[PDB]
Amino acid sequence: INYYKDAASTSSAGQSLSMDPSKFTEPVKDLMLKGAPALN
Amino acid sequence: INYYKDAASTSSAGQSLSMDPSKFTEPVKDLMLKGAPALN
Amino acid sequence: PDTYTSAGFLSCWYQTSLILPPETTGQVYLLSFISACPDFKLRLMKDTQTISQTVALTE
Amino acid sequence: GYSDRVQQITLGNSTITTQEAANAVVCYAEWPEYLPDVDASDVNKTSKPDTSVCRFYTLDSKTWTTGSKGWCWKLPDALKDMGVFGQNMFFHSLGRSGYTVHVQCNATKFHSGCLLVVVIPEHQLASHEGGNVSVKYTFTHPGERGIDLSSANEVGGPVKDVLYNMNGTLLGNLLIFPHQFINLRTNNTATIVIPYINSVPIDSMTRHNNVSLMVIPIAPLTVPTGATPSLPITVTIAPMCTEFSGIRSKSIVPQ
Amino acid sequence: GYSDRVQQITLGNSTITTQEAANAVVCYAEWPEYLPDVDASDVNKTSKPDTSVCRFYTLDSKTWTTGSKGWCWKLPDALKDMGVFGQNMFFHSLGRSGYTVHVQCNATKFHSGCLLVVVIPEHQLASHEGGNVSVKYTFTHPGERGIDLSSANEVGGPVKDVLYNMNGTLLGNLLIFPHQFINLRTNNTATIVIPYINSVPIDSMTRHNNVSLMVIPIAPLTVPTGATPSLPITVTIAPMCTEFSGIRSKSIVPQ
Amino acid sequence: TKDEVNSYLIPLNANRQNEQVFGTNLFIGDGVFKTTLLGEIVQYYTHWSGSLRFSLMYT
Amino acid sequence: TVASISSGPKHTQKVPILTANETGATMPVLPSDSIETRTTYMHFNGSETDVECFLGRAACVHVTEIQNKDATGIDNHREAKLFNDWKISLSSLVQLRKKLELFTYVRFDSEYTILATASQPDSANYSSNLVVQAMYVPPGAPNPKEWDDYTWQSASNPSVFFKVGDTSRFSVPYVGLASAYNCFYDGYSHDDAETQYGITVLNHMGSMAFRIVNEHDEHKTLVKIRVYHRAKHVEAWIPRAPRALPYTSIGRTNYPKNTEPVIKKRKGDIKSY
Amino acid sequence: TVASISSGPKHTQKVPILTANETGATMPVLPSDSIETRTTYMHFNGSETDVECFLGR
Ligand SMILES: Cc1cc(CCCCCCCOc2ccc(C3=N[C@@H](C)CO3)cc2)on1
Repeated sequence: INYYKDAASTSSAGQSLSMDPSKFTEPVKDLMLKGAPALN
Repeated sequence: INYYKDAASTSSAGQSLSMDPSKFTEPVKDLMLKGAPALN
Repeated sequence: PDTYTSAGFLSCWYQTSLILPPETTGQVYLLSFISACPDFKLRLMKDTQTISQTVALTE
Repeated sequence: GYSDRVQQITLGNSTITTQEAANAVVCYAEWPEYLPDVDASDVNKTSKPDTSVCRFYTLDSKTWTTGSKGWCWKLPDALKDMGVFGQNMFFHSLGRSGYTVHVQCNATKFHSGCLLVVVIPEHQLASHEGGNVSVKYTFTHPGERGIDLSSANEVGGPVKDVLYNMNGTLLGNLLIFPHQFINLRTNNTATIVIPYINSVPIDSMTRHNNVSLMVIPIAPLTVPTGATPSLPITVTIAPMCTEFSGIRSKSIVPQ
Repeated sequence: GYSDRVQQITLGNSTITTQEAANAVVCYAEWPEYLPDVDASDVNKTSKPDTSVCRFYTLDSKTWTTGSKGWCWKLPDALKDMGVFGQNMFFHSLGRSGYTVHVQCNATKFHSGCLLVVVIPEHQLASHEGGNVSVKYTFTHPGERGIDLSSANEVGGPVKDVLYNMNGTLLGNLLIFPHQFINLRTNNTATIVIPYINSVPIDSMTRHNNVSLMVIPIAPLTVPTGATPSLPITVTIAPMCTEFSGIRSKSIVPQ
Repeated sequence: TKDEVNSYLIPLNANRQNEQVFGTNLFIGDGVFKTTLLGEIVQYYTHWSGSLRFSLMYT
Repeated sequence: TVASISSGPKHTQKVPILTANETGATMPVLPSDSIETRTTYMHFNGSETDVECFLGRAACVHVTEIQNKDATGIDNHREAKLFNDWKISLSSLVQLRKKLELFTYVRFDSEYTILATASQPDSANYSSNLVVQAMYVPPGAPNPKEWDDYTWQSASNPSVFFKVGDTSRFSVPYVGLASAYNCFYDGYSHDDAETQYGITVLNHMGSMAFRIVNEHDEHKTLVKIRVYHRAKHVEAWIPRAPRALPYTSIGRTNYPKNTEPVIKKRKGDIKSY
Repeated sequence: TVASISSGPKHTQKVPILTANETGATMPVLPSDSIETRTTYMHFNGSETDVECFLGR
């Protein structure tokens, strides 16, 4: 129950439960498959 | 009504109403019947 | 660092040996990295020993 | 014609027969079983030597005399040197096991005496010094010899006072732990099956013992007239469902 | 992008990667497998330590120099002291095993040299004395050290003459045995998978070795100018599908 | 003795056989690990569990 | 539910009262196996003997004390009680300890209540109003050195601010590393020849730090902190023999030497009533 | 959720542990690519490492 009118006044947000490290761990242009050779 | 998000914050648990003394009072391998001889 | 809770050691040795081509000399180096597997769990947040201060900063 | 009385336990390449048993206890009514995946944490596949480790090792014999106070063995320590069980133990980082314990003591229908055979999960001993003196490692790792409660206090060792279970509790209440009596007039062996009991799924076999087996004379031994005044007590123990994990170099432990 | 050239073998808790392989040989086109019942004789259930014995042990390294004649290891001897494999070995009456052998030797594109890596089932050695002099036990059980074909004749030892394979046959014909070459210009490792080969279903691991692994320089090592004139050769071997049976007291063997 | 680009480099010697390249314990919250991003984040939490990935790139 | 059924005379070959205790069992014998009984009902459920109930009331687990005074020229705040600190534990005081050690492993959430009262033992014009700040300093995180260190910023560490005279209350989930807390541990932290034995090595929970936020007034004020702990969501395994001798140390089983006989001696014979 | 799957011996031409870090990627290698593993579950969600939680006290 929100007792207040504005959105800033609500409690903390709830877990992204998004999670996708590939923008950080695999930003390569041509896709690399694990097990296939790195450099062909 | 829980007012809080986490489970630790809820009140005391409610009675097991489990109760089974046999693990402590009769841990024998071959079942003993009351009234039958203890050692055959 | 907890004892009971300790995780082991990591070592590295020559299996055969490094061999340089002719006209080449000296030491070669390895770079080493560390990252966590997707396996990983971290819990119970606290304050880091890695940063402290003695007076408030100002502009 | 089956009696509670006669029994055969075959485990590995070794068999025990008793013709004068008094049933058998299975701690907490649970039988040893391997470690389920749902309970697993370490990702390593474990090693299950099976029949080469799950057989019966008979420890060296003790001698019950009228002055005996009782003996105490720790597990897996007592077996730290038995065959391949022991090797596996020093060579893996983690291991887990249940046991069948068979304590033997026969006499005649003229003797009297009664031993308590009890298994205590997590038996943390007390220092006889009091205060917060610790009990050094060696002292709680007697090996197959076990601890002799009628031996003298030593320094860095535990207290050996029987009315207090080596920890500040009374002998009389040890009966809350899985146990069985050997009453010369009834019984000649005691058998207890121990499931693996711990707060972690697998642990180190050398830094932590998870049960102490204790044999304590309670009704003093009384032999017939002009009989030799003593009887030997033998303890035979078999690891069961053993699993080892995290193999490597081979632990080096104090002393 | 798979090449015959790069490979990974993971066995137990140990992994090997080679980026310059030349395929791998599987002796007689058969892969190690356990002992089927139809072939069994001993009635004992066997013990299969699995991952604690089926991992890769790297023996101590050798040094190929221009004067090297070749080295010879026997199996299971070479592993008689590796971890739990070895313990199991001394503790059971009978055992059986296949192996993955990985021989390693890297150099540069200016070196030349070529080693023959061969596995000989039942390699009965000859006495250098001639006649019917025997080859004493110790001499055919060098352990991880193996036999160094450029060492001197010793008394009670085998002959170490390379053009004769240590038995009266010519080096040139060793190619009828499963083998692979390491030619610095091509190759940097050799890998052979050995199935268990015997005339009995299971045997003693101490009185009989069932293969000798032999590494022999054939085209002499030639290093680039002002290079150090030698290369190390390393042998890593992993028991696979090992089974032990007839556990007991623990063999005591000469020397 | 003072932070330098050189403490990232593990040296290798040509022609040594059998010998040891480096050694370290695995207290990820201390010692070598401590300034790495992994080490640095682990320090915001009290407990960790999981697999680590250690890689070496040859130069 | 019947507490006793009706039962009459017996002349059988079936004797439920003869057993063999050597077996380790306690055979479930009832009044009606050996006397003639009448029906009676239980009228009772055994509600208040549930382990949740037994361990579920607040017990005092710790009393500490800190003072508000001029820190000018104090070389060791910790030592002046300018801010004490406590090594969270649940066995320093014994009423609750004997209760928990009836079990080997125990698992529960904790609810803490902290009461703080002030004392002014020497001449003050008044009673000041102080705010206490208790911080959770788990192991690995900077521990406070002065009563007003950067540590107290507590940007990542839970802290509660309440007033002296009031009470603070919050609840912490089960923070154990294993599946349960060990009430006992017959092990070491490693196979060292001289390492400590016991659980001391296992309940590495860390400590909790208290301080007054207020600067100093002209008089000095003693604030005494009492921490209460209530187990909620309790789970207990493997019952053990109750503690008979007195305790000597946090975390060891050790009892004092030349202790006194714990079993009351009869004033009379075995035959005495 | 599985934290580790069961995996056994390997003798392949497909080597997941050899990579080229020069590319800038961190290849997602797991215990089961280089040792033999057993199944285990995560039992955990990563709740307390959410940025809302990290900056939210
Ligand atoms: C502000 C503020 C302060 C705190 C404290 C957090 C609580 C941490 C304590 C965790 C529980 O500690 C223990 C210690 C020991 C035992 C225990 N020892 C054995 C006898 C049995 O149980 C159980 C819990 O949190 N926020």
